[PDB]
Amino acid sequence: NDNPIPKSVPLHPKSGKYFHNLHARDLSNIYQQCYKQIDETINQLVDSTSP
Amino acid sequence: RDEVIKKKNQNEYYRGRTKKLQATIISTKEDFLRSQEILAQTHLPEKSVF
Repeated sequence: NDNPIPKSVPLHPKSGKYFHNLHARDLSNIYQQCYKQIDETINQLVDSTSP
Repeated sequence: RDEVIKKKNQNEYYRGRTKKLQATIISTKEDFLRSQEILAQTHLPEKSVF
């Protein structure tokens, strides 16, 4: 209506290219680095405190 | 973490120096015992110097 701007259209193969390209950016390396850091911090704290 | 490891190494060579000074003071106490052994014999000056 009015301005010919449809709300949505069916997917196109050219648009399918970008749809296949779109992905959620990963945190696996970040999460594993954080886990290793906190684990080694705990291990250090195990004997760090004065007896 | 590296600085904490360095400070642990600091604590432990300080412990090594503590053991070394404990050895020094046990040696000093043995010297003190030898001093008492020397004290055992009186070496009194004569009663008639003057």
